[PDB]
Amino acid sequence: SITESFATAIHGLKVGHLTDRVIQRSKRMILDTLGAGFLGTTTEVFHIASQYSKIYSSNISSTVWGQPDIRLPPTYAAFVNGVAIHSMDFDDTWHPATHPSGAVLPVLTALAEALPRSPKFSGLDLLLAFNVGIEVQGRLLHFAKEANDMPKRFHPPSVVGTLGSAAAASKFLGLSSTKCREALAIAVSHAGAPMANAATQTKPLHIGNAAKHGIEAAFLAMLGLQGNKQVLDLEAGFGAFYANYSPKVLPSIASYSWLLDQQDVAFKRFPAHLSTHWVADAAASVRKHLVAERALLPTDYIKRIVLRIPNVQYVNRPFPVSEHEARHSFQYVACAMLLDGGITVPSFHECQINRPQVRELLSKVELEYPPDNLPSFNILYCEISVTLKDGATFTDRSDTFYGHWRKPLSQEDLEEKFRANASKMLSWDTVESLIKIVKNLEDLEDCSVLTTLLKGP
Amino acid sequence: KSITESFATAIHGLKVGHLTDRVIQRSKRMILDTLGAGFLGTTTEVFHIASQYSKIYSSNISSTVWGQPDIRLPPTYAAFVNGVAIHSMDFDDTWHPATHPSGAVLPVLTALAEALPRSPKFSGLDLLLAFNVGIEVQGRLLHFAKEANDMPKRFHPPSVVGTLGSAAAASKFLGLSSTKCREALAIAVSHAGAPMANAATQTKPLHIGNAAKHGIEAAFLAMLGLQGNKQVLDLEAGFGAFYANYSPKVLPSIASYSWLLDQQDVAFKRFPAHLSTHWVADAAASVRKHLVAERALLPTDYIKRIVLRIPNVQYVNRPFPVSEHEARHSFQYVACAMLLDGGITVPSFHECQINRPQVRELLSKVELEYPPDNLPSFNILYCEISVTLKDGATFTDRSDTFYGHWRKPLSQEDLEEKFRANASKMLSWDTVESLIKIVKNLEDLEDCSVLTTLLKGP
Ligand code: NA
Ligand code: NA
Ligand code: NA
Ligand code: NA
Ligand code: NA
Ligand code: NA
Repeated sequence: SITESFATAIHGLKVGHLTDRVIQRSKRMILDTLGAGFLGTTTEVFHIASQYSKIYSSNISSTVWGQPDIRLPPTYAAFVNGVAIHSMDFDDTWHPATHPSGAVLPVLTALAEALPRSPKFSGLDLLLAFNVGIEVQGRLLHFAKEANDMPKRFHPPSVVGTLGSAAAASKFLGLSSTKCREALAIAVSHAGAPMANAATQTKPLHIGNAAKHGIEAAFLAMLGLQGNKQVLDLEAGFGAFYANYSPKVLPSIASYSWLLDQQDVAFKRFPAHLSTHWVADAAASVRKHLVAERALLPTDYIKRIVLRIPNVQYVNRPFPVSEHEARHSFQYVACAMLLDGGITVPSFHECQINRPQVRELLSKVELEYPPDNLPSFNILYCEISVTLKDGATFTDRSDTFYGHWRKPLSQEDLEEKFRANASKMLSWDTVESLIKIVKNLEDLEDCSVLTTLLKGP
Repeated sequence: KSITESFATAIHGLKVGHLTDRVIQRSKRMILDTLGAGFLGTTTEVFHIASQYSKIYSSNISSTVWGQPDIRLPPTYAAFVNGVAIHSMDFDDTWHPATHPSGAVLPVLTALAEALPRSPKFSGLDLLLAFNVGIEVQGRLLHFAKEANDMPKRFHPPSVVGTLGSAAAASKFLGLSSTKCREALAIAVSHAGAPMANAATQTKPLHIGNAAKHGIEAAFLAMLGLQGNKQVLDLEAGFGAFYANYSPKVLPSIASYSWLLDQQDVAFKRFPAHLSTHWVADAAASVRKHLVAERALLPTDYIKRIVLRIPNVQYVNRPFPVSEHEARHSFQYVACAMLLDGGITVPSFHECQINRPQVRELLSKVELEYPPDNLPSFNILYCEISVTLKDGATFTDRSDTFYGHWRKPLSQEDLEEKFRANASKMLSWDTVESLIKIVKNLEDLEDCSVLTTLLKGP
C-alpha cells in the first residue's frame, strides 16, 4: 500500500542514505528557518501564542527560541517557535507549494531538548530526521497536480506539514514502521486548515499547529493508538484535502532519491508572499526609467500601473490595511517598491502600508492575467507596465528573483539575512556561533550544544 | 451583516430568557445520556491512552477527569479526555442532520465550570444556556449543506461542526464580546475537519475529544486577542472547504429566536454502535423471533442466505470485521450477532465475541442489497432483512424506526436506566442517583459545583 510505503521509508531511512547535496540544502534551510523564528519572536502573534501556551507546564520541557524564561512542554514549544517562524511569512518555500522547514525544525529542536536519546542525538541524527520530514511533505504534495499551483481550499502547510512533523517526530522517537504508520493516520485527523485565514493573524498558527499536532500524533502512536492502516490510499482519508487525488508509492529504500536533491527551496529577501517577490523584482527594474538620475519617483506623473500576474486571488488586495494583508498584496509590494526603491521588514508596518502616497499609487493599479502566466512558483512571472501622464509607457518582466531556486541566495547572503533577523534577540557571539554550528552541522556530536545556544542571549 | 457576524451576534446575545421549556427538556436528556456514555467510556483503552498522554500537562487551573479522582488536568485536556470517553464506544447521541452534538459541548462546559469558578456562581440555567448555544451553532452549520442530511463522504461531521460548537460554548462561558465570539469561530475553523477514514478505527473518538479541546483553545486565543477572517463562514475557501455544496445562511435575530432542538430531537442509542445498525438490529431481532417461533433458527448451519436491504453507507459495509471499532461500523456483524445471540450488548463488540467461528459462519452468508428508496439519511433509511434456510423457507422482517430514534424516543425511565447501567461501572449507586436527580432538575440548580463535584466519583 501507499501508506505502508511511507511508514517503511520513515522507519528505514538511515544516515547513510543522506547525500552531500541534501545535507547542504537542509543546512541552508535550518539556518534560514532559525532566523525567521528569532525575528518572529518580536511579533504580536508570537506573544499571543506564548501567552496561551504558558498556561501549560511539564517536567518534560523545552525552550522557546531566544526566551530563556519560557519553558514549555515540547508540543507547545514547537507550537510557539513554529508560530514565530511563520509569523511574518518570511520562512522558506518549496515546489510544489508549501513552507516545509517551519513544520519540522521546531519539532526536532523541542524533542532533542526534552527527551534525551541513547546514543545522544547528534547533528547527523538531526539532519536525518529533518530530511525525512521534508521528504514526506514533498511526496504528499506530488499526490496531486493541484498542489503544483496556488491553493484554493486548504492551506498546504496545515495538510502536508502536519504529516511531515509526525514523520520527523516518529524518526526522532525511533518508532517501528507499524507505529510510524499509526502516527501518519493519527496526524491525518489533525490536518487541514482552510485558506480563509491566510492574510490574517491566524495564518502563522497553521505552521505552529502542524508542528504541534505532528508531535501529538507521534506521541499517541508511541502509546499504542491506532488509526486507518490505508489512510494515504483513500479518497476519504488524506485524499479529503485534495480535489483530484492521485497518490503513489514511495521509492524503495534501496538507492533512495530525495526530492530536495532535484528541487531546491526558495528563500525570501523580504517578509511577504513568495509571488510578490516577482512583483518586487520587476518594479525595482522598471523604476530606473522613472527616476532617471533623480532617485525620486514622479508619483504625480504616473497615470496607470499594470501588473500582469497569475490569477492568485488571496494575493489580490488593492488596499491592504493590516500587515498580514499587505504581505498578501501584489499591489502594495509593487507600489511600495516604486515609491521607496526597496522592500524591507518595516515596509509591512501599518504606518507604511497606509501612507497617503502609497494609497495614491494603489488607486492607479490594474491587474491583467496573461494566459501563459500559470499560478505555480515554478512557472509564473510578473510583467509591470507604468504609463505616465504624457502617454509614455515603460515595461519590465521578471521571470525570477534573487532567492528563488533558479537564482539561489549565496551562503554569504543567507548568513547576512540570518544576522539581520537574529540580532534583534541574540548577541553577536551567539549569532556567529549558530552560523558556524549550522554550517558544519553534520560534525556536531551533541545537539544540546545547538539547543542551548538557541535560548540566548 | 454577514453570516459570520450573525453567528457571533447570536452566541453573545442569547440569554436564559430565550430558552424554551422544550429545549430545556431535550437538553437535560442529552446531558444525562452523554454523562453516562462518558462514564462508561472511561473503561476503554482509547480513554486510557488519551489520559496517559494528557497527564504530562499541568496548569494552575484544573478540572476533573470523569470518574477518576486521581487525575486532574488543564480544562483543555480534561475536555479532550472526557470527550474521548464520550465517543470511545460510538454510544453517544446523534442528531439530524448527522452528527454527535453533545460530546463536543458538555465536557467543555463541565471542565470550564470547575476550572474557572465564577461569582455570581455558574447556575444550572447558565449551563443550559451555554450548552444549548453550542448545540444550536452545530445544527445551523449542518444546515449549510443538503449533503449533511446524508451520511458523510469526506469529513467526519463532529470534527467540522463540533469544533465550532465547542468554540461557541466556551465563548459563552467566558463572556466574550460579540467580536471575540466571531474571532473564536474563525480560529476554530483552522482547527476543524478530520477525514472520514479514521472512522471504524481507534482514532475516531479523538474527533470528538479534539472538537471539545480545540474549541476551548480557539476561545482562549480569541480572548487573548488573536484575529482571523471576519467572514470565515461566508466563504467557500473558509468553512465551505469542508462541504461539497456550501449554502450558508444568516441566523435569525435574537429578538425572535427559535432553537433547532425545538423542532428536531436527538436519537439515543441502545447499544454502542453506528446509529444505522440500530435499524438492522431491530429488524434482525424480529426475524429471529419469527425463526424461533417456527423452530427454524437452530441449527445455525441451516441458514443458507441472509440479505440486508440497507442504505448505501459504505463505511458501515464491513463483511468481515475483526476489531471492536470495525464491528461497531458493520451492518453485517450487528445482524449476525443479533441472530446468533438474541440481543446486542456492550460485550457484543469485544473481539472474542466478534471472531467466534459461529459468527464468521453467519457473516459468510450475508449479502447487501441497496434499494433505491433507502436513502442514506437517518430521517429516511430503513432495514429489511431476509433469512433463507436450506429447505428454501424465507423469513423477512423490517424496521422503519427503532426505539431510541427521535420518532420513537426513549422514555425518561428507560433513558435513566441506560444511564444507571453505563455509570454504575465507575460510580456508586448513591452518586448515580444524585446525578439523575440533579440533571432532571438542572434549571433549579444554583451552583454547578454541586454537579461537577459529583462527576469526580465515587
Ligand atoms: Na487547496
Ligand atoms: Na479528494
Ligand atoms: Na489594462
Ligand atoms: Na482539519
Ligand atoms: Na466546498
Ligand atoms: Na419489524
